[PDB]
Amino acid sequence: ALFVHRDTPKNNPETPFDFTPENYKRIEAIVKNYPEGHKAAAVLPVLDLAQRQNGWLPISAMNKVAEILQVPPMRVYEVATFYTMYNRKPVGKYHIQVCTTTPCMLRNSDSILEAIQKKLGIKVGETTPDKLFTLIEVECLGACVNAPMVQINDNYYEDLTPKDIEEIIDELKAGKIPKPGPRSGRFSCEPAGGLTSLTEPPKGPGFGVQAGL
Amino acid sequence: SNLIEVFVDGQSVMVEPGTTVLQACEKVGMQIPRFCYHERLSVAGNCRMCLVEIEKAPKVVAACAMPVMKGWNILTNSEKTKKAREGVMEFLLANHPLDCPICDQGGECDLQDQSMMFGSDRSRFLEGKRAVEDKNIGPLVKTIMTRCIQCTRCIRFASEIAGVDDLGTTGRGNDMQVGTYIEKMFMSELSGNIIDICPVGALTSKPYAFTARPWETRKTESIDVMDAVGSNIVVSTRTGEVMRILPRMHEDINEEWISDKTR
Amino acid sequence: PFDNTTYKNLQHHDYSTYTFLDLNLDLSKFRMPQPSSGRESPRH
Amino acid sequence: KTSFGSLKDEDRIFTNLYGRHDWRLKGAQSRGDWYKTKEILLKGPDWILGEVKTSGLRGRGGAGFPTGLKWSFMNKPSDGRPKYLVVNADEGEPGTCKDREIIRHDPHKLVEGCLVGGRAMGARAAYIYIRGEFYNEASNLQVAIREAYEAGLIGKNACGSGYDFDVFVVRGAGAYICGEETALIESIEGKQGKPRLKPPFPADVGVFGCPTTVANVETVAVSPTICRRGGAWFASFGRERNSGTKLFNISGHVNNPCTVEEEMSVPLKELIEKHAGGVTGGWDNLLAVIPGGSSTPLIPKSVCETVLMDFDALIQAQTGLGTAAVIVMDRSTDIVKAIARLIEFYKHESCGQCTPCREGVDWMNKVMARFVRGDARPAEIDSLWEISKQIEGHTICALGDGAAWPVQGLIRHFRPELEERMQRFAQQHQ
Ligand SMILES: Cc1cc2nc3c(=O)[nH]c(=O)nc-3n(C[C@H](O)[C@H](O)[C@H](O)COP(=O)(O)O)c2cc1C
Ligand code: SF4
Ligand code: SF4
Ligand code: SF4
Ligand code: FES
Ligand code: FES
Ligand SMILES: [K+]
Repeated sequence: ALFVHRDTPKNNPETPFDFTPENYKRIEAIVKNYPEGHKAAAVLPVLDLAQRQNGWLPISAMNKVAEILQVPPMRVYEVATFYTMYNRKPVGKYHIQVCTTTPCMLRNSDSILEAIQKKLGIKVGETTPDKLFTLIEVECLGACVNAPMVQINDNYYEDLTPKDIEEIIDELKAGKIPKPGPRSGRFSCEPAGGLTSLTEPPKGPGFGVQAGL
Repeated sequence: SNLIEVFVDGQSVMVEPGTTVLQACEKVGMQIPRFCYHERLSVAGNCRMCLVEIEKAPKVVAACAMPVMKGWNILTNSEKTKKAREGVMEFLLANHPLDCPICDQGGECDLQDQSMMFGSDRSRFLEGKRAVEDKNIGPLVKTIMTRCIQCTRCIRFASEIAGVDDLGTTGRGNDMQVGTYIEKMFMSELSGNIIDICPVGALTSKPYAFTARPWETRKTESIDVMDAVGSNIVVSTRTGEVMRILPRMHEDINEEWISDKTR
Repeated sequence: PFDNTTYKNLQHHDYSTYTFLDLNLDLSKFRMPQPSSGRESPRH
Repeated sequence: KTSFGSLKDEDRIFTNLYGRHDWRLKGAQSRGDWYKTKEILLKGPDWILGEVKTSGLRGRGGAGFPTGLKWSFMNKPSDGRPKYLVVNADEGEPGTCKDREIIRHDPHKLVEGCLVGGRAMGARAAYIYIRGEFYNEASNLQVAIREAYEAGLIGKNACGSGYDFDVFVVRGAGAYICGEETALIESIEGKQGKPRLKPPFPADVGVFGCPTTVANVETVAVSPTICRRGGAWFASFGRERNSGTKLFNISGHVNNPCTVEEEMSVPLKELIEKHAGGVTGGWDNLLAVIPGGSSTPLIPKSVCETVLMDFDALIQAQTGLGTAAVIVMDRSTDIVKAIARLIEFYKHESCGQCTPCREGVDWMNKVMARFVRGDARPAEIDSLWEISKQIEGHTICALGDGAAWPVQGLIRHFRPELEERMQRFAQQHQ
């Protein structure tokens, strides 16, 4: 929750970080996406790649990203503290992100937050003592008609009730992986009482095309 | 030539293309209130104190960054220009600490002076203020980041003039903090000039700290001898004793900077 | 046949943590050479 | 046409909106995408920009600027620097979840829109700035872009027209301010997503200092359909200067929260009662509706009875159309708590660059948090009005406007609820 750093014995500039060689080839592919002379444009994807490899960002992933892109380390520290996905503390293995903005709050995301809390025994911001779950409270995740919903490390679990999210936490404690979708009957975003549109077969190529084209 | 004509409060003035609104008002002798604009740094546009009305335009423009068009009438003393200035001064003083008596910037503060000139005279702020953790950047610059008004003259100085690239903003929103993010010791040869261009008491001189106060000092315009550049300096004395050294502007030598040995 | 009752986007149930980056690495060859500003960085 | 709405499936641009068909290339070609694309590319930039100007397309991002007039700012001879189309796929707006549906379910339509819109402005490549939380959607779009490269549709000699056009995907990292066009440009360049001042406009100095148009997913994805079906077809829908179809997100307190495509100038009551299954508890249970996502001011049930869901009817209704993300609120809602949670969003999603939003959105969060409990006096309502008017029109970008407008809508339509909240606070805590 702090935006200054202090060198702890588990987070210091001599904490061992290095990319795997297949991640060096991934960083080559990332840096080739941007124009020559603008290698600093790959600060966000390579830092996300370092977080995906390591689970979180020590201050050696930031220094390695500054070392392999030839940018100042302060200009990587700015990006790492600005964006709210870069975990500068070690988070749990399943990082649960409950949305509590107004379209999810109106559809009772507080009951889901309370269900996750009394299932895990933690509160907002805490990590479980076995380092499996970190429950934080996030802003709008962009799945608003599927409210209420959480995100667990990559995956959107949508249309949730307390029973649905407790079943998800059960099968995440069981070592399995759940299916990322709406936990009600519907599939992605349609009206739940059947399709109110797009029931007819779509037309295909050549339909309605103007002349001379 | 290709000089275009702009009007500043009706007064006609011929400016070069690419001239900002602030420089157009300067050419008729009106100094627009600024906090993040500095004529030797890059333009930031992020304090919004220079907001001025152009007439027949339903929006104030940031005069430090806005290039003039032909035939603009700049209204530096209009009603909504003054409302913009009072609002921005209100937001700057919303979270600013009540530290003026214990502050070395008191009496020589931009925030005090153009709060007296352009701000309102009382507060509507009824909440708790933020308080920022203090940083440590060496034995020269006393750092009290609660007074920081986030104008980024730090960062533009250390980036473009000192060439160090080690100050920056961490965080986001009202919790945005200026610093090095680590326990780093900002020791340049020009590092004491961030005390000059900080408009507030956030970066003060640690050797000078608490000893004097600007209204009681005598300004003796003198010359550096610590090298062969010959930087023009002000030797401020108080009751027969030298208190600190400040630069003089001299465009051909030291433009308005001095080194840390000099300072 | 025409089907409208199944959800055809079932491929993202198998995406790993490196799916995006491996697709970038696979697309690294299909692209045009990037334009250069003439210098190596704006600090060069 | 005096009555709008009731849009048929032959006129829906976004077929396979619901994921009910194959999103891949063999599905997208069988629904109409990538048809006669070489003939669109070979008719030049000016024909395509004329078909976008004639169609009356406005920007779907929330500003609503005329899209053909916007894209013709790039229709200018090169000066050595490349040109870049940039697709705004951030979509951090509360209520808004439609570009997720376009990218997740119709990705080749977005790729063909990138190709057509980049040919129209002479762009070298396309950088799609997708939301970093949309990881499955990003890999979904990446499989589609690999399918469009391997079919020769983009890349070297795109669609066989002698045009070289790359399409990139840049993932964000969790900041709502990176949906603003200049801050998105700053985030592609590898910095903090902090907006630029204008001038320079992105068509002069944009991403990497090149000429650049930033455009929404939806206004890019409809452009091949506007080219194929014609501009007059797309301009036959909605009112004049409000032309076309639109994805509407109805969420909140409705029975069936949904993404739906619908004609532009549809009534809001018809949209809710036709595609969403009504307000929970009937239309008489309606309290307020935020019409277009969080940046637009709310309008109460008396305004929502006859309002039309395009730009002009909502601007005259002292609100905005925005992203057209309909948040529906019933009479069982603490509306001051909802607007306070929305202002809490706007201070946790604000890049902190300039003074009015950085200081005043936090100070509005503090005043709204006291208004929820009632720990206030009725002079502070007008005080909060003047604070919101000091933020509006004074910031660098429009997150200050978008954080001032909900406060203004709440005060303007619900001053009595604030007053009775505070006076019952006074008569039970003193
Ligand atoms: C705070 C803020 C957030 C924005 N977020 C988005 C967004 O998520 N998606 C989007 O398309 N436009 C967003 N915009 C609007 C863009 O600035 C811009 O208008 C748009 O992306 C491109 O123009 P267009 O509407 O013609 O597509 C946002 C604007 C602001 C001020
Ligand atoms: S910096 Fe200026 S306004 Fe702030 S406490 Fe010091 S003298 Fe007062
Ligand atoms: S410390 Fe001073 S110069 Fe630096 S950003 Fe803050 S107010 Fe500006
Ligand atoms: S309005 Fe808010 S989010 Fe935008 S540049 Fe200013 S402080 Fe940043
Ligand atoms: S409000 Fe929770 S996802 Fe948008
Ligand atoms: S002086 Fe122009 S905005 Fe700071
Ligand atoms: K100072």
